[PDB]
Amino acid sequence: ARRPARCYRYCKNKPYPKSRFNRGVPDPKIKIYDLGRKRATVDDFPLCVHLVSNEYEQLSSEALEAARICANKYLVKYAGKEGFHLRVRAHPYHVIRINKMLSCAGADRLQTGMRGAFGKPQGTVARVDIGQILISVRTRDSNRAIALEALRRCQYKFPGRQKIIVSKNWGFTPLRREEYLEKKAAGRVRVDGAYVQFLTNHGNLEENMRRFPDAFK
Amino acid sequence: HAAGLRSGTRYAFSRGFRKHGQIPLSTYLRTYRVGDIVDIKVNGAVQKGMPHKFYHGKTGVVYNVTKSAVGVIVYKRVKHRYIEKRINVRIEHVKPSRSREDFLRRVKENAELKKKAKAEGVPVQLKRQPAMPREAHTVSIADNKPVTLAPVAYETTI
Amino acid sequence: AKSKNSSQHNQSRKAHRNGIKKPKTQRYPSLKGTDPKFRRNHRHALHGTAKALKEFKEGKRE
Amino acid sequence: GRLQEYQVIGRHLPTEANPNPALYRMRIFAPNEVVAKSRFWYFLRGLKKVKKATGEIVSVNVISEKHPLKVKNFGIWLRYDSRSGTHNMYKEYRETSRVAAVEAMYADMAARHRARFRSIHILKVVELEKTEDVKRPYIKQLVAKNLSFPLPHRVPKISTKKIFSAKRPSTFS
RNA sequence: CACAGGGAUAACUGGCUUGUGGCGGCCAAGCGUUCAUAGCGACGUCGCUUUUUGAUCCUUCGAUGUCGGCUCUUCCUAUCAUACCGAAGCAGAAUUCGGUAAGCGUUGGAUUGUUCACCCACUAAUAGGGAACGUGAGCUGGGUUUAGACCGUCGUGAGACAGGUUAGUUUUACCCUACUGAUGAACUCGUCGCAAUGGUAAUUCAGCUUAGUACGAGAGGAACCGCUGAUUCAGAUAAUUGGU
RNA sequence: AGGUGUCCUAAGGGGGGCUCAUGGAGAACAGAAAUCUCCAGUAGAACAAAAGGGUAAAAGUCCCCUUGAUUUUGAUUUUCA
RNA sequence: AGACUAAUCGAACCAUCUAGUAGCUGGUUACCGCCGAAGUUUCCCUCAGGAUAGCAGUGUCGACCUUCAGUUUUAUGAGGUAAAGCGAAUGAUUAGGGACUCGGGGGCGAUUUUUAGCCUUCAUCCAUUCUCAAACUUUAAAUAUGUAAGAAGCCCUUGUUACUUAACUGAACGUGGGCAUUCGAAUGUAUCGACACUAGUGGGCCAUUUUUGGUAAGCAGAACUGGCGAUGCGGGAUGAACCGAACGCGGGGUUAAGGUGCCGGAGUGGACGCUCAUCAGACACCACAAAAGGCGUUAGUACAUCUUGACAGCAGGACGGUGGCCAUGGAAGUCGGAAUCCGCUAAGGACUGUGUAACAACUCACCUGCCGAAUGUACUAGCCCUGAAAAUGGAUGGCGCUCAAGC
Ligand SMILES: [Mg+2]
Ligand SMILES: [Mg+2]
Ligand SMILES: [Mg+2]
Ligand SMILES: [Mg+2]
Ligand SMILES: [Mg+2]
Ligand SMILES: [Mg+2]
Ligand SMILES: [Mg+2]
Ligand SMILES: [Mg+2]
Ligand SMILES: [Mg+2]
Ligand SMILES: [Mg+2]
Ligand SMILES: [Mg+2]
Ligand SMILES: [Mg+2]
Ligand SMILES: [Mg+2]
Ligand SMILES: [Mg+2]
Ligand SMILES: [Mg+2]
Ligand SMILES: [Mg+2]
Ligand SMILES: [Mg+2]
Ligand SMILES: [Mg+2]
Ligand SMILES: [Mg+2]
Ligand SMILES: [Mg+2]
Ligand SMILES: [Mg+2]
Ligand SMILES: [Mg+2]
Ligand SMILES: [Mg+2]
Ligand SMILES: [Mg+2]
Ligand SMILES: [Mg+2]
Ligand SMILES: [Mg+2]
Ligand SMILES: [Mg+2]
Ligand SMILES: [Mg+2]
Ligand SMILES: [Mg+2]
Ligand SMILES: [Mg+2]
Ligand SMILES: [Mg+2]
Ligand SMILES: [Mg+2]
Ligand SMILES: [Mg+2]
Ligand SMILES: [Mg+2]
Ligand SMILES: [Mg+2]
Ligand SMILES: [Mg+2]
Ligand SMILES: [Mg+2]
Ligand SMILES: [Mg+2]
Ligand SMILES: [Mg+2]
Ligand SMILES: [Mg+2]
Ligand SMILES: [Mg+2]
Ligand SMILES: [Mg+2]
Ligand SMILES: [Mg+2]
Ligand SMILES: [Mg+2]
Ligand SMILES: [Mg+2]
Ligand SMILES: [Mg+2]
Ligand SMILES: [Mg+2]
Ligand SMILES: [Mg+2]
Ligand SMILES: [Mg+2]
Ligand SMILES: [Mg+2]
Ligand SMILES: [Mg+2]
Ligand SMILES: [Mg+2]
Ligand SMILES: [Mg+2]
Ligand SMILES: [Mg+2]
Ligand SMILES: [Mg+2]
Ligand SMILES: [Mg+2]
Ligand SMILES: [Mg+2]
Ligand SMILES: [Mg+2]
Ligand SMILES: [Mg+2]
Ligand SMILES: [Mg+2]
Ligand SMILES: [Mg+2]
Ligand SMILES: [Mg+2]
Ligand SMILES: [Mg+2]
Ligand SMILES: [Mg+2]
Ligand SMILES: [Mg+2]
Ligand SMILES: [Mg+2]
Ligand SMILES: [Mg+2]
Ligand SMILES: [Mg+2]
Ligand SMILES: [Mg+2]
Ligand SMILES: [Mg+2]
Ligand SMILES: [Mg+2]
Ligand SMILES: [Mg+2]
Ligand SMILES: [Mg+2]
Ligand SMILES: [Mg+2]
Ligand SMILES: [Mg+2]
Ligand SMILES: [Mg+2]
Ligand SMILES: [Mg+2]
Ligand SMILES: [Mg+2]
Ligand SMILES: [Mg+2]
Ligand SMILES: [Mg+2]
Ligand SMILES: [Mg+2]
Ligand SMILES: [Mg+2]
Ligand SMILES: [Mg+2]
Ligand SMILES: [Mg+2]
Ligand SMILES: [Mg+2]
Ligand SMILES: [Mg+2]
Ligand SMILES: [Mg+2]
Ligand SMILES: [Mg+2]
Ligand SMILES: [Mg+2]
Ligand SMILES: [Mg+2]
Ligand SMILES: [Mg+2]
Repeated sequence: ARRPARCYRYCKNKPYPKSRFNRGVPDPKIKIYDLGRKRATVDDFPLCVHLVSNEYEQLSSEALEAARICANKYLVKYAGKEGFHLRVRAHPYHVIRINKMLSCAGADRLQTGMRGAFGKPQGTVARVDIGQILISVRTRDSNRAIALEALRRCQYKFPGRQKIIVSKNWGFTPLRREEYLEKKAAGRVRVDGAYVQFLTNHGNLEENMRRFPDAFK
Repeated sequence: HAAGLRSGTRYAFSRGFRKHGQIPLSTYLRTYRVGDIVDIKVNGAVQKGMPHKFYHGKTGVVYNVTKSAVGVIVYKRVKHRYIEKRINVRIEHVKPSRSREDFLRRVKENAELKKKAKAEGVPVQLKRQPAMPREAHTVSIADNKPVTLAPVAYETTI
Repeated sequence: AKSKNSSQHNQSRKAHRNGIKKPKTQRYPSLKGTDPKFRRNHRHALHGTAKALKEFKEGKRE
Repeated sequence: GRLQEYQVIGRHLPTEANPNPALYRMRIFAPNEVVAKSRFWYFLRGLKKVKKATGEIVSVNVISEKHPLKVKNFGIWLRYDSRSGTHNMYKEYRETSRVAAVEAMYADMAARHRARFRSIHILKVVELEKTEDVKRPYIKQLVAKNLSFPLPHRVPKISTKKIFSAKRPSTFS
């Protein structure tokens, strides 16, 4: 099986997720989404790069794992197993059907032709839009060249057109590099597991002080 | 393919969010007379005297009054001609309509405003007119100096 | 063999060909469907009011 | 096309909560004042929350060149749309007026980059006051000291209706 | 077996589509003693073709003769051989990858109705396809597909079977055009010449010599010129030999 | 993606008291799970059946009395000429 | 042998009933004038056919009724699609952190263990985090949609009744009276209402936006509107459906879509650029081409170097401690193992190679002399080129065109 990817490139049907109405869908191909030192603190990795889509198309589950493996090998070899954190931010939830013309309607004739042509599940695919982020990598500042090359190498496994953008934020946080740096000096940022939480001055005064001791001087 | 009496009414007849429960009791204290203008709005909780899904949202005229229901006349559009329809609706579904209140307000106002002028002796120009184009005026720039704008260069957000 | 199932392509133009005719409203609507109890009494009421107004020439002078 | 510069001033319609709203002014290059107003509402819709239905135009004027008989260098900042993405450039021109540079720029971008009028935004036009602030090398050669050059191989002009000449022409005009 | 009709509806060509079939690219984890790219290429991904088979039912049911072989002409290149060259994990010899190139060739037999296939032998080589799946008023009629007859399984029976077996009529050109040849009115009848345009042709191998030389530890083992013959094809000829 | 050719003297009609699924903490045999007590608990339970809507001093649950599942004919709504 | 029974046999020949019936093929005879369709709804042993409603014509009557409307404006109702949401319910889903031990699993101090000891791996709970939903939702458009805009209106006074109220209190229908000086939004009214009888049609097809099954189709099935069928004319060379525009017989004037080097009516017309192809390119529907590449050329983004003078070439030099610590028939920078300082300077390394048994010699690195203004690396997108293979001879319509007659 495994028809060429040219046959399922355009979003032409309403979303068809697996539910209690369709049963027997095959298990998707990609499982792991986070690789590398996925528990480093926010202060360790201040540089982020993205792989941004530029078409309204469909990305197969098989292609997503192929790009994940390709980028992982290059990063591990040149940056070290502990020098990066890679995250895949596209999840396939759309199920594509197939009409087995000869398996179902061959040999023993049964009914042949286009009569009763509703198909059976065949795979899982992901829907993307223009400007949607596909793969993100965070690392040190001295690894800018390595990160760019790794992303540029893994786009040959995708159909369509993709771009590479160096983000202006700090790590995976939605804050500008300058803004996060000065806010942290004010004591309104507390450490968590690989992420942070922020002071919100809209609760009871008691535990806001212990959670953020440096906010009040 | 089926065609039942309530088919396709999953969202139409349902009560809203945080609005289930007790019916506000002022509904049963209203009064109706023949010739009034009422509009239909089906309440899901009451299952008796409920009209067909076509009339949910139409406006009609009362023509009969009984112990707990009113008769409404509405006009239905079959292909190429109109037909008069007469339905019986329980009062939990009907409601007085503000469609005609603007007219009834204006006739009372017109009669009194015309009366004073006839005693005084000046034309009124009572009937309404649509919006007219604006008139000439002057705008001063004292302490309101204009600020110059320009398009902004392209920049990447993410 | 097989043929077209259903259509509505030219129905709107056919209906508007010579107008969508709305029945004319008129001063005195019929009393069909009104509850009988009010209908019986209304009959007796009108019988009296005609006689009283007929006697207006040789009578009450209200 | 054939352009000329305007200034146009707009305003949000005054209301009881906000009498005397603010005033905004732009410089717009347009063939005529009918499309000069149209571009004002287009640029303003991307900066403030004002439409044409809820606004009004205060004044529109024509700005003319101060010294249309002096040669000077110009620099233009602009953005445009390609077939994929948007970009920023900065080009230079040499002429006598502000209006013609926008005319020259529109024809230049249409040829070298296939960019139409629909997808070009003009950011700023400034006249270069000095001579050492000229960047591009195709204008540096036009400001060299004691410029002079001949014109070799120039075809003479012959009436298009006079066929069958009687002798060979010459190209040493 | 019959009648009234249907290209509103199937079995063959042609048309749109290319899933399957066939053919060709891009990226580079790894194989190759060492070394991603001499020669290959996983996981993925972009195309071309209409000699496979499907899907569709637009044209023909007052009829377009429906398998295969024999015969004969021409065209396509995704090149089996031949001409001349570029690469190598190319010392020689033998091989493998690629370019310009369709000028010229691509066979004789055993079994099967076969297309397809499989062995014997020769050869420089025994490449793949199109033309209404070229070609029945060109042939042949072994196969399939009318009526006779036999067997096996199925059916109570008449009978059924893309299961096996044996026997079974193949019609017409003198018309128009096309092609191959042959005469010919008008400007007197003749002899001797020029050449616009159309056609075009040759092909491959072996022996002797170079030489048991270059090259190689050895085993092994070439080529250019020169000389003489032969295979397939083409145009003539009859002194001799053979046939009538 | 699924359903119907049935089932009910109450699973029909009226009235009255009560509050469900589940969770926390406790009590001889007693345990993950038997019965008893308190606190929290917007329906996450139940209502003959497919699915959707609706219901909390009820339309759920238990108790008390009953046969409007009766008689005579007309008007109206949905599929629709 | 379904064989033969007068050229006739799976039921002979001759006359009559008989002009046997046909929802199925074929044909159906002069001219001009005016109006002008349907392939859709419901039922039928109905699907090649009929009845029923619609669309169509003719004959009129009621008034010339001032009534009307595929429309806008103002006031007021209904809805659950596009988008949006998941640190909001139901369903799906990725990752760390904190809190807990008696939830399961594996250990440790004597596996002592009823040690809430010391370890920890899942599970659980709490505050955060990465992506989704035709048959999920707290929210919520655009386009379309119901009603109203008065004389049959508004207000005052008071008769009838077997209904209704404790009650002449209400309820419907009324007599009498009051309110125009202006009958109470725009625009149009080249078309008002009612009735009678009947023809053809009930195979449809194409396109923009929305949209379902299918790998896809000049394939199958739908919604609103415009077209062909039923229709010529001017442009797309040709072509039922595309663009312009709908038609009595003529004369003059002006244009639309499309065109102006020749065929061909009208420019080898004007301004600034880009492109050289041994397969150039040349106008919507439309008759095709992709990923990936180029130091061909043009324009652009960012960083770094430079008059204290770089980039290229040529030309000068290329020094000490020290043959460093180790290794050793022998290793002096250069088998190998492990460190990387200092002198002198403008610059020359406890050295990148070549090379010696081992030294040497030589190269590079680094700096200096000459010159005269720019130079280096990585990316973006225009035209062009590679990727680019089919069968009779051949088609931007043809000829031909290169500061075009190409974009
Ligand atoms: Mg394939
Ligand atoms: Mg679909
Ligand atoms: Mg429905
Ligand atoms: Mg509702
Ligand atoms: Mg009921
Ligand atoms: Mg039909
Ligand atoms: Mg029509
Ligand atoms: Mg057909
Ligand atoms: Mg294919
Ligand atoms: Mg290897
Ligand atoms: Mg290769
Ligand atoms: Mg592969
Ligand atoms: Mg085919
Ligand atoms: Mg066919
Ligand atoms: Mg036929
Ligand atoms: Mg024929
Ligand atoms: Mg024939
Ligand atoms: Mg043969
Ligand atoms: Mg070739
Ligand atoms: Mg070759
Ligand atoms: Mg040949
Ligand atoms: Mg033979
Ligand atoms: Mg073929
Ligand atoms: Mg054939
Ligand atoms: Mg024959
Ligand atoms: Mg044949
Ligand atoms: Mg023949
Ligand atoms: Mg035979
Ligand atoms: Mg037979
Ligand atoms: Mg016979
Ligand atoms: Mg038997
Ligand atoms: Mg047989
Ligand atoms: Mg036979
Ligand atoms: Mg015989
Ligand atoms: Mg003959
Ligand atoms: Mg030798
Ligand atoms: Mg030998
Ligand atoms: Mg040889
Ligand atoms: Mg011969
Ligand atoms: Mg002889
Ligand atoms: Mg079903
Ligand atoms: Mg009961
Ligand atoms: Mg009860
Ligand atoms: Mg109760
Ligand atoms: Mg519910
Ligand atoms: Mg229906
Ligand atoms: Mg027989
Ligand atoms: Mg006889
Ligand atoms: Mg006989
Ligand atoms: Mg007989
Ligand atoms: Mg007879
Ligand atoms: Mg007859
Ligand atoms: Mg007859
Ligand atoms: Mg006519
Ligand atoms: Mg007409
Ligand atoms: Mg049929
Ligand atoms: Mg027919
Ligand atoms: Mg008519
Ligand atoms: Mg919704
Ligand atoms: Mg809905
Ligand atoms: Mg959505
Ligand atoms: Mg929302
Ligand atoms: Mg959720
Ligand atoms: Mg959840
Ligand atoms: Mg956790
Ligand atoms: Mg929805
Ligand atoms: Mg409205
Ligand atoms: Mg029918
Ligand atoms: Mg009919
Ligand atoms: Mg048809
Ligand atoms: Mg018919
Ligand atoms: Mg067509
Ligand atoms: Mg169709
Ligand atoms: Mg069809
Ligand atoms: Mg027309
Ligand atoms: Mg024409
Ligand atoms: Mg054309
Ligand atoms: Mg022109
Ligand atoms: Mg001309
Ligand atoms: Mg010119
Ligand atoms: Mg060249
Ligand atoms: Mg380029
Ligand atoms: Mg440049
Ligand atoms: Mg130098
Ligand atoms: Mg090309
Ligand atoms: Mg040509
Ligand atoms: Mg061409
Ligand atoms: Mg042309
Ligand atoms: Mg020019
Ligand atoms: Mg031309
Ligand atoms: Mg031009």
